[PDB]
Amino acid sequence: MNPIIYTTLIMTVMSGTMLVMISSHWLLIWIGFEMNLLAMIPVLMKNFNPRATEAATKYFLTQATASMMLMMAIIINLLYSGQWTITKMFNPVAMTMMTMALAMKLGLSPFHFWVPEVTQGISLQAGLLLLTWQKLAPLSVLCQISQSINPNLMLTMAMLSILIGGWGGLNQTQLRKIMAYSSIAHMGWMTAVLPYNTTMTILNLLIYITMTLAMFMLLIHSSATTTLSLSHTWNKMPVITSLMMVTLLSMGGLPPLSGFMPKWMIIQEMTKNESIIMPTLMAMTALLNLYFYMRLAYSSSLTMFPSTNNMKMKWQFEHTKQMKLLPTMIVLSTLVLPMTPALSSLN
Amino acid sequence: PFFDVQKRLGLDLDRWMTIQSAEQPHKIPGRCHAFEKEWIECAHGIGGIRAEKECKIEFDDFVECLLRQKTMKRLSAIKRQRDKLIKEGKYTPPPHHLGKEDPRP
Amino acid sequence: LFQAEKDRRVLQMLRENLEEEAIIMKDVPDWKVGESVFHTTRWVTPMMGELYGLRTNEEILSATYGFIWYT
Amino acid sequence: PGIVELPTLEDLKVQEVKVSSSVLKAAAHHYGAQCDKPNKEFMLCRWEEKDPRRCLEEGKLVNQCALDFFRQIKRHCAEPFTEYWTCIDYSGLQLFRHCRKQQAKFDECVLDKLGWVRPDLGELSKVTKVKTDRPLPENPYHSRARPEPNPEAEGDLKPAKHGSRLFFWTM
Amino acid sequence: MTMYIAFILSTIFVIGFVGFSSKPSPIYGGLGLIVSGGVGCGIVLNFGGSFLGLMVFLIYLGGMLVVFGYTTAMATEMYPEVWVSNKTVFGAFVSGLMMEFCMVYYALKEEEVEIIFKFNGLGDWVIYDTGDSGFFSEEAMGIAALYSYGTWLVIVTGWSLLIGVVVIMEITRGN
Amino acid sequence: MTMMSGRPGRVPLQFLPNEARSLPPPKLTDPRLVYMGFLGYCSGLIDNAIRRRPVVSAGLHRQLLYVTSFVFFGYYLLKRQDYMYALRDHDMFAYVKSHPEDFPEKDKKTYGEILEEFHPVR
Amino acid sequence: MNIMLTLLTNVTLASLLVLIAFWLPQLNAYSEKTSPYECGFDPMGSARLPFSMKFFLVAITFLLFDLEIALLLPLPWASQTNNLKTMLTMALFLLILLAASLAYEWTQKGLEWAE
Amino acid sequence: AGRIASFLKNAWAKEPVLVASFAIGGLAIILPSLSPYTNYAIRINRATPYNYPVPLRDDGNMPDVPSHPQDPQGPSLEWLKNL
Amino acid sequence: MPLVYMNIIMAFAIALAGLLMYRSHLMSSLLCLEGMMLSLFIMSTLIILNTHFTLANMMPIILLVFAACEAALGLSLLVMVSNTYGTDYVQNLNLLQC
Ligand SMILES: CCCCCCCCCCCCCCCCCC(=O)OC[C@H](COP(=O)([O-])OCC(O)COP(=O)([O-])OC[C@@H](COC(=O)CCCCCCCCCCCCCCCCC)OC(=O)CCCCCCCCCCCCCCCCC)OC(=O)CCCCCCCCCCCCCCCCC
Ligand SMILES: CCCCCCCCCCCCCCCCC[C@@H](O)O[C@H](CO[C@H](O)CCCCCCCCCCCCCCC)COP(=O)(O)OCC[N+](C)(C)C
Ligand SMILES: CCCCCCCCCCCCCCCCC[C@@H](O)O[C@H](CO[C@H](O)CCCCCCCCCCCCCCC)COP(=O)(O)OCC[N+](C)(C)C
Ligand SMILES: CCCCCCCCCCCCCCCCC[C@@H](O)O[C@H](CO[C@H](O)CCCCCCCCCCCCCCC)COP(=O)(O)OCC[N+](C)(C)C
Ligand SMILES: CCCCCCCC/C=C\CCCCCCCC(=O)O[C@H](COC(=O)CCCCCCC/C=C/CCCCCCCC)COP(=O)(O)OCCN
Repeated sequence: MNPIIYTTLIMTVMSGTMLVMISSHWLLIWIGFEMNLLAMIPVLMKNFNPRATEAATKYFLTQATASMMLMMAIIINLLYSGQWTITKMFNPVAMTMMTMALAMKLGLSPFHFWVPEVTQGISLQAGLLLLTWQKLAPLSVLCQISQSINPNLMLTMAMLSILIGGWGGLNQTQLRKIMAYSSIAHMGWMTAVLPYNTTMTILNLLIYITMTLAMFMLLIHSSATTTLSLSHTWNKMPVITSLMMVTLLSMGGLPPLSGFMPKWMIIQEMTKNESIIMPTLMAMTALLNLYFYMRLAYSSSLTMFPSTNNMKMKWQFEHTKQMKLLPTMIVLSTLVLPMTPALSSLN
Repeated sequence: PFFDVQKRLGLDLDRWMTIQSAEQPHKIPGRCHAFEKEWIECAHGIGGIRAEKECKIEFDDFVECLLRQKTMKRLSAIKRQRDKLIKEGKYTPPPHHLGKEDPRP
Repeated sequence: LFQAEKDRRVLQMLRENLEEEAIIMKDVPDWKVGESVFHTTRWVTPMMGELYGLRTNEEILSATYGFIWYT
Repeated sequence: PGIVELPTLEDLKVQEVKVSSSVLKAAAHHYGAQCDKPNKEFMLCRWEEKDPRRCLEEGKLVNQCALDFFRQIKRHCAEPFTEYWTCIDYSGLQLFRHCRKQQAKFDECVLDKLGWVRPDLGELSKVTKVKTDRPLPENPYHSRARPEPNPEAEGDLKPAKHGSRLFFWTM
Repeated sequence: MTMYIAFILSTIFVIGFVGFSSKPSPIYGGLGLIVSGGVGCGIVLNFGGSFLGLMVFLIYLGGMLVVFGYTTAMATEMYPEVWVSNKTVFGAFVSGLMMEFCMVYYALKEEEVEIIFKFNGLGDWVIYDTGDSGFFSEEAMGIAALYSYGTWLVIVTGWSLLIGVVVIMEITRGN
Repeated sequence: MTMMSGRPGRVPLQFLPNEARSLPPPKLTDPRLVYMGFLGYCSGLIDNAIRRRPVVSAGLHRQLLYVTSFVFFGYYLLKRQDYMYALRDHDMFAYVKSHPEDFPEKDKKTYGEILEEFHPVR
Repeated sequence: MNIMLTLLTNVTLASLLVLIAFWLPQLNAYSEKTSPYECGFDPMGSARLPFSMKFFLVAITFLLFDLEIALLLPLPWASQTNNLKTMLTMALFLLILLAASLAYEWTQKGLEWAE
Repeated sequence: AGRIASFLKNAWAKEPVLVASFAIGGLAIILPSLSPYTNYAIRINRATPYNYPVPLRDDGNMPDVPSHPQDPQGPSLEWLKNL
Repeated sequence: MPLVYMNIIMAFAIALAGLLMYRSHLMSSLLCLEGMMLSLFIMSTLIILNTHFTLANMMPIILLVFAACEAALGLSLLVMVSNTYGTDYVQNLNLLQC
């Protein structure tokens, strides 16, 4: 694919997301979603390798079904009140339809099935895009209509996402599927606090995005897509494995690392609304994510796996293209907790 | 989330089409222009939480204009009572309700 | 002139409907004759179910589809 | 929530203008020039009151003025007018363009019989002013009292007392 | 209840939807979608939407033609299925017809609420406007306002169509 | 829910309203600014480590740019955070003042008049 | 109503013609007569086997180009607006983008049939 | 100055259809911006009375508003009949 | 709500159920997608015509445009899948698991 065509398709994806986030008309939000999907399909197929065709087909079917449901919710809302502005969704049936459509777009359980498959089917750069930039538009729409979201349905889907991400990640040796299940669990954490405080949702989204960018850039630097391939990195770049272990610890929510800040900030918020059992279940369920991060840390950094003879050749060559924002990403994803009160700048 | 660039720049990308009481071509009005105008002027500036309670009368009138549920209920009741009165035969509807009227210009 | 005649025609049809309503629903438990459905007291344009509700199907078909079906 | 007030069948009685559409179109320009004042008074009442029940007398005066206009036309020369509106009425679109000789004859009769001057292109579509003694309605929409707004933000901005006050943070 | 024209058209619309949703051979699915498109055009015409109905019928006919061409190439299935050639397709078709009939019966004689609201029938002629004015078409004026009011819509739609051409040519490249 | 997005008089994308100039700016020796600079320095060290350069002394211009960028961004971030907290306190105090019936001043008894249950430890 | 009558009349006339065509003459149908025609010899495979489309990309492009004419058709009514400059700018913009898409497909060999 | 002439000659020899299309499209783009009749077209569109002109309540100090359609005040369409 | 509105809504629900229940062909599912788009067009047009929302009359046309972009997209994918398997059956899309 031509570099100019790639650049214009990336611009179209970000333009669809921006159109969703700056529009006050439901039709323009739907158009932004349509444009985003249209430009996103070829990005997943940049390398042909028919698994990418399967991933793109599954992604297209899921997103198009969600778009159809979204348009129906819009039309029902218009029918019961001649309103096109994005507001508290005067009709409840339309509100349920939109909640389900946005959950399907995000990949919340039980609409989560497509995420591991699509992430495994595409390249690491496409997975980075899909797991970071694609979450903004549905979450931005959900934040605008949060005052009308049925808490029961959203909290059920959030708990299901946390549980299913934690359980699904345990059985994975492929790194991309591990990232997908982590994404599902973090999505559940994001949407659990949305009906109570959208600033906490934005804070969790930002912290998750920086941690995910760090992890994906680290997996790009050492071209590993499996556990056994990542177990060879210590014999070529020990620093990369050390930073990967620290980032994995942060994603597990361990203090005093950055990943502890969202959960800590969410539980507290949920307690001010007299929600006690729910945060306790979510906090105990996140230990599954911690476990399957710790297993990867064991395989890649805390122990030394056997290597191969040809790795000696690789000792003579340096990484040519460098990611400039990787050091900032690692620092922001680990050493940021003391600056927690800065979250007030998000509201 | 919502980045209000239209408000910051005064651009009006899509706000012209949000409501039906907003500057139609050839000044063609919506079916419920007055009701929506009244509801909007009631609910302006007081917030959604206050508007949902204090402008409920205007919004209910606007919804009645939009869907006409009460009007259909009333007409259905009237026609049902008329059918009951005619089936046993003590109504005899007037000639101008049967087609024997003298029309006016 | 057309507006004046239209106003008189609509008002007369509404009045005839009201007079027939006063007779049809004489013995309905708590039916208030001529009761509006809107909280407001301003004029509201009739719905054509309010004007041709008590009339034959021919004039209803005319008033509804005569212009569309005319070719 | 209230009884809809309706006029009686007597109050809606009026002497009808029972001419056909082609007859009205043949005389449309002269009629618009001659009966302009009552027509504009009725239209101003209609667009200001937003209620047909409040402008019935103006409509009756409109009908009366139209009747006088047609009475004058019938009394002075009805043959040229009939010849004009017949050719107008033949056309399926009722085109002025196809009756220019009959229109000329009618105009020449009414110019000397009554002094009537046919309005030029652009005149009947002007926005005009109307002198009326009818008071301007105060609340035509029958609006309710608008709810009071949330009060205001007043005063100066001082630093937060003891900082953010978030858990152990002292700033 | 007057001439039942709108109700009959809507029922045929639903029947065509059931026909192509039972998923027989895509030839017959295209036929069912064409029938639904024509009937929906009729429905929209019965409400004063001449341009919109004709427009959607014209668009669908063209779209279906491409689908037929693609079906003959990639969805051929040596023994193509009709609605009575398989128990699954016939069962889905009968289920759709029965559900449509049950819903109509529940909403017709009585006034039942299925999901959102209820219905008594009364014919769709009740909710019309009575508006008597105009030397133009309101629908045509609203559609033509796209080039004066909807500049933003034209911009985004044109960019999307150009991107769609680029996108299809990228996807079908292969290599 | 969003608590202060719809605050009246708010400019959409300002990041620093005019009224914020009424507040004392953070000192340049603010420990939070020092932590911002420390984060920049750590980013520079990690950049040296990944690029396989002498970590402590490889690029002094690059490390200086890292520290300077972090401090520069952190200063405005601290200003916005302080302004937002001041706004929260201002609104809370105003709302308490304007709703006296909801925050009634209560005369407090002394511990010589309050009867607390005694629970022996035995 | 008149168009519905016209459609019913046309369909009825065509169906009646089919009925007379199938019920008036004498039919002698045997297996050899009704067999498929392939120039005197039996077909090798089925006619329901896949048939390759060499113009598939042009066929897909036809959908977008067909929606563009739906976008362009309200132009006679759009030419009556007061903001003539804006309407003309948007109409020319739409046509220019259509022409640019056609040019892009042409230059990248999108109009050539597959071999 | 000399390259464009050779390119145009080759295009006219090989693809006259494309040359004609580009010339006609360029003329369609440029000419409306240089024509004095575009303003006249806008004025003609503005002169068409699709809706009723609602009269104004005479407050007493609007000299430019007519009191009768045939009064000299108000917009004039004399420029149109001579066009 | 009149009977026409619930008939259109029922058509949408039927088309959604048809999409969500795959048989074998991807083309059948794409036809269900087009049917959902058509039901949305009819519903929105009926609402806009009934309420005389003049500007919104341009909305359904736009809705048609992005319908085609979805069809042309889907058809494109159907080509590529076919080129891999000689068949548009959805059972062949099973290289990636959960
Ligand atoms: C609440 C506040 C907080 C807000 C938070 C916001 C969200 C936070 C972040 C969200 C998540 C971020 C995820 C990033 C996705 C990255 C994906 C990617 O590109 O590949 C991964 C990439 C792959 O690495 P690689 O393997 O080494 O690269 C190999 C190549 O890909 C091999 O491929 P190649 O050979 O083809 O190489 C081509 C290469 C080389 O590129 C070139 O050669 C350049 C040539 C120029 C081509 C000319 C094109 C011009 C014509 C096209 C016109 C299109 C118009 C469209 C508009 C239509 C309008 C309707 O180009 C690229 O690789 C990608 C180009 C990227 C272009 C980006 C343009 C942005 C578009 C913005 C649109 C918005 C407009 C306004 C909208 C208005 C509404 C309508 O890795 C990274 O890039 C590292 C990650 C960096 C991400 C950024 C980190 C966070 C951001 C920090 C910055 C500050 C942000 C806040 C700013 C606030 C405002 C000031
Ligand atoms: C891991 C830590 C987070 C890293 C995030 C990226 C860091 C780089 C900084 C990003 C630069 C962009 C922000 C500065 C440009 C000006 C911003 C301005 O234009 O926008 C304002 C917005 O300003 C931003 O919100 C402030 C950005 C500050 C981000 C830092 C907060 C991080 C949380 C605390 C963790 C500590 C990390 C500190 C750094 C080490 C307008 O506000 P408003 O339109 O009305 O609200 C929008 C949201 N609403 C409507 C839904 C309410
Ligand atoms: C130009 C367009 C407009 C035309 C307007 C007229 C429309 C005409 C309708 C079109 C059909 C034309 C067909 C003409 C021949 C008739 C064929 C058939 O009807 O006759 C037999 C019908 O008879 C059946 O065998 C059964 C007869 C009785 C059983 C059912 C009928 C019950 C009706 C009661 C009859 C009792 C007396 C009624 C007095 C009114 C079937 O014979 P069959 O061999 O297959 O077909 C080949 C006909 N051949 C021989 C001429 C070649
Ligand atoms: C600040 C951002 C600039 C850089 C970022 C670019 C990203 C945006 C893409 C293009 C921005 C242009 C959109 C601006 C909105 C247009 C509407 C507004 O500007 O007014 C219109 C002005 O539009 C004019 O036609 C000129 C602007 C059209 C520009 C031509 C198209 C160029 C767009 C190219 C970028 C899009 C993506 C790439 C496509 C190739 C019409 O005004 P008017 O009709 O008086 O009054 C209407 C109200 N009435 C009806 C009540 C009377
Ligand atoms: C400035 C306004 C422009 C916008 C308006 C245009 C309206 C519509 C016209 C554009 C439609 C799209 C056209 C597609 C472009 C075709 C590109 C192409 O690939 O053409 C090549 C051919 O190469 C060319 O492009 C043709 C020559 C260059 C283009 C035409 C001339 C460029 C413009 C000339 C007119 C400019 C003004 C006239 C000058 C007047 C004299 C002073 C095709 O050749 P093959 O198919 O490979 O042949 C195989 C069989 N042998």
